[PDB]
Amino acid sequence: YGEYVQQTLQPGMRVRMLDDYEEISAGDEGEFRQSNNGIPPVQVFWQSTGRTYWVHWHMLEILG
Repeated sequence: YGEYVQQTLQPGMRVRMLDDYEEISAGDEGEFRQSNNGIPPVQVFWQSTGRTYWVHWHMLEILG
């Protein structure tokens, strides 16, 4: 699933957290700010923590 999102994640679209993260909730949402091609943690601005954090593609979902 991480492959699928890595391909279709547009610079400025709406993302979703499908698993509980270090400062982010499962069910929390964000925006794609920028990613790394070879490095899987994409930085996305999460509304619950109010900041851009490192999350993995397989736990990154899009419902936007």
